[PDB]
Amino acid sequence: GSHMPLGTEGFTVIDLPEVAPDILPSYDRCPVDDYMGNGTRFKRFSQYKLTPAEDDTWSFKRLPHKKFNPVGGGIRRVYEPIEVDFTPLIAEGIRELGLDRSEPWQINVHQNRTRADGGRPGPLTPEGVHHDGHEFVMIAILNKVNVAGGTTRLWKPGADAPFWSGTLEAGQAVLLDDRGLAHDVTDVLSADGGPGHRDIVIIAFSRWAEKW
Repeated sequence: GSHMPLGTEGFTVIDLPEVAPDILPSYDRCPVDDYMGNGTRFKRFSQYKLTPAEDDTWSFKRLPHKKFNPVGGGIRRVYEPIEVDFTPLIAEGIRELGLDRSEPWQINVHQNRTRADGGRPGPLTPEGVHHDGHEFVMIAILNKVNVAGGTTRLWKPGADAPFWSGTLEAGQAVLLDDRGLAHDVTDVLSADGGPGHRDIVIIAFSRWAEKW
């Protein structure tokens, strides 16, 4: 519905509050992502457990950073922790989502910089259209210097084309039903052939008990 947190279509775009002065410079100290992006992505990562507390507050706690042939399991990436405070942006997501207070939540925070340059685009979703595997996903654009591209696109499952497309700018975020909608994003491109970058933070919401 039109009054529901994600509107009629399962997503909404919002303006962000001003962020603290140490946040944008911290992107300069994000190490290169060795798992993806051919040297164009730089990333830090932190996770939080979010627990409903006194009144209508949320308590959070930041999470800490085989002898046989396994039959099943997972392979995970290892990234350095985030060094700054994105909990104000988590707070924005909590309000906008009307996050359900009946149980605690896992909050995954990806601080991502993608660099582009002449003849060297910065891929964001080389795998194409996908789900992140969470209930809700928030993508907040914090800084864009000398770039084009980076167009977020939302897809109905099974559809041949996106039903919504938007090139978010610094100061905007999109929040999306990461189950009902899939997504991809067009490459980040150098705006004038010179170096450029696009600084974002992805904040993913899943019920704690569903992942632990």
